[PDB]
Amino acid sequence: PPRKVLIISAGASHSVALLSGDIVCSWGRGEDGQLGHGDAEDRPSPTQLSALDGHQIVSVTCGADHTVAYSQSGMEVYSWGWGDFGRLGHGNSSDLFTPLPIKALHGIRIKQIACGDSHCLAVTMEGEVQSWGRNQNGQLGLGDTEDSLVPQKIQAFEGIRIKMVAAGAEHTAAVTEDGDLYGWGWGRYGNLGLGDRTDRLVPERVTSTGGEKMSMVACGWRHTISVSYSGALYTYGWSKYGQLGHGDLEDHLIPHKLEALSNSFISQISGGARHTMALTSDGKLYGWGWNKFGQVGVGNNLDQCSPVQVRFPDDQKVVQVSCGWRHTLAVTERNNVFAWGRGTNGQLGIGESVDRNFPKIIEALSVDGGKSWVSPAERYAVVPDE
Amino acid sequence: ARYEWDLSLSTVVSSSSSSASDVIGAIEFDPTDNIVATAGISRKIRFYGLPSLLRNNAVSGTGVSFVDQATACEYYICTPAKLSSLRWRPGSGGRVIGSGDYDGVVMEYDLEKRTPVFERDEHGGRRVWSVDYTRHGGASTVGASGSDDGTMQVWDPRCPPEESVGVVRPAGICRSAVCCVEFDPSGGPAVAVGCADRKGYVYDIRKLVDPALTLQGHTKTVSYVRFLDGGTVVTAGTDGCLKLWSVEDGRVIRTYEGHVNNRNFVGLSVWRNGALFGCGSENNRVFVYDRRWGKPVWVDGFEPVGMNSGSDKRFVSSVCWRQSGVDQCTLVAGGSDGVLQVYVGKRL
Repeated sequence: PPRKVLIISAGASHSVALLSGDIVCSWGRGEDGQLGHGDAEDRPSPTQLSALDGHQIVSVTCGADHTVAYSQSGMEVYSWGWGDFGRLGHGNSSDLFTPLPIKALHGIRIKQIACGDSHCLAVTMEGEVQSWGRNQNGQLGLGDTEDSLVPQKIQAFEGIRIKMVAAGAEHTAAVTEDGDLYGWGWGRYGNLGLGDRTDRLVPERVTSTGGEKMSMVACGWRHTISVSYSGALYTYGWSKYGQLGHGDLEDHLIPHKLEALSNSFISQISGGARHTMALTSDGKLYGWGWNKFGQVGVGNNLDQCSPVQVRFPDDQKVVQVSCGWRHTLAVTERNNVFAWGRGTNGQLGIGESVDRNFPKIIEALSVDGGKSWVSPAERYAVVPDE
Repeated sequence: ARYEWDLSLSTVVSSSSSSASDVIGAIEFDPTDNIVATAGISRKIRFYGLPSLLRNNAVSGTGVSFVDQATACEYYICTPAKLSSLRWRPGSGGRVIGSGDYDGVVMEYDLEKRTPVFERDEHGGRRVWSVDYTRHGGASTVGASGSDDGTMQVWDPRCPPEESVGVVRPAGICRSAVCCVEFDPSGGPAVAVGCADRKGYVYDIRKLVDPALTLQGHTKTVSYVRFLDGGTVVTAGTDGCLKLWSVEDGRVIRTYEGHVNNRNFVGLSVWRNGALFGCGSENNRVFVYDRRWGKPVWVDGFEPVGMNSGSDKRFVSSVCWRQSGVDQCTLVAGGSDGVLQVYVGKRL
């Protein structure tokens, strides 16, 4: 009996999953250390991350070229991969090819980790938020633009219990337990939801939410998605690739409700670099946005500016979805895992280096059918040899 | 063998601050030769105003000037992927710079707005090793990219990026990687490529269907090709040598040896006015050859403070001459640790 897949996460060019028995596996691009196997090799099939066996890992999250995992029992957070700007949180900017504990987070009750492209945030059980990494557009919410190589508390949230956060390329969004929506960081293309093009160095409340309380949020390179207590889905930011999903390519500087999904109750959302996924209460998966590599999953390579249901064998319901930069992963009710989109580095996990534009089952995970440092000269600027 | 140049280390740019890997894979001058752009593993295109860098940080006598990165770097652009290559786009007045990267993507950035203006992803996600543009074309300029997918593709940066003005697969059946692409800098029709089938090729950009000139003699991958003039090109191979070739008959004129290069891209730049060839070396050296002799005329071995430690053998990973020099030359070298080494030369 295959282990149940508990968590899937997609990065820029890699994929990570957590299986029952707290087994972590990882696949796709490995040249930056993001797979955590102690080498710089790509992996075309899901590969067990042995260094975390027995650590009671309960959560995994992909950034772009880095990965974070944490253990609630061990009260330990681990990070690895590309380390520039302090995104790994260890007080330096060094690459890591094996997981290392984030010492600053030891013994802290962590409820969630969000990984932007070059910054990370942790939400505690008490609803506080700590952030680290790149801060050039204020995306750490610390009130400056200095990068932080270690986690730092967002003081602006004191007295405000945070339910969850999400991180894009250079911006961050959050929802409170009370249902308030917040945005900060890079705001040039409207993706903060505040009505202007100005960045924010601290969290700023979205004052125009249609009068609804927001339950969830997710981010991409230039867009943001939120879901209301009613189950209504809102998108905002840039839509050159149709990632806002409103039928046009128009900008939106404030949250804009996606009318074509008012039929449905949205239970989960995920944001890719330029595409978007929404999971209904029924287990229907809708995707839209950038589709050059097939990452919308609807059988072609044309961008989609309106939601299109992603189809699965026997219409099995989807229970989890995760977008990367250029690929998408999903878990179904039958404990099957599917992947689609760009696969050049093996990140679809089907033993290939090819793109796919409709969902493809990851046989290794589905019921149905070592060194901390690698010298850059072995993994960068290597002349092709033959 | 004549030693005609007093070429000396003037300036070293280094970072106190960051432990991130910072191999420099590309170094290029803008069309005025006032600006140097660098890029590599660290996903940052950095820009330096070179005359002002040297003038504002000068030291007394013959000493070397050491400048911190934060002081030296005017600004930089964060990119989504590791960079293999850079080239300023002619005819844009120094406003646009192109890059190739490890995601197989060619980007163009407008430096007046600091925004991306061109994005092309047509190599199947296979790494782009090299980018260049035709010279003296004005409005007819075209770009080209060479990639691990075994193609050189030619594209018009004014058209939709999905389009293509031409595509060649020089290595043929095995589809070996195209590691370098270079247009004739004087504006003639030749475009040279270097491939992992151990050969270079010279095509006619006006008519890519016409049979290529084959440059055969290397025993390993051709990592670089650069023009000396309309009639000659220089290749580098990971057989540890450079080779000078006649574009008219494809014969090897001379082979240049002495440096160490069996694995990495270490840079190749040809100072056309001086007929001097510069390259890096895997034993942490910068080499300069004169066209006339197969033995190097000059080597430098700068070692940054604290290099000895660490088990990582530092090497010189990129070089670039200032082409407009005639009576003065300038050679910029980039280390596998992100350190820049600026050499200035006058006749002896």
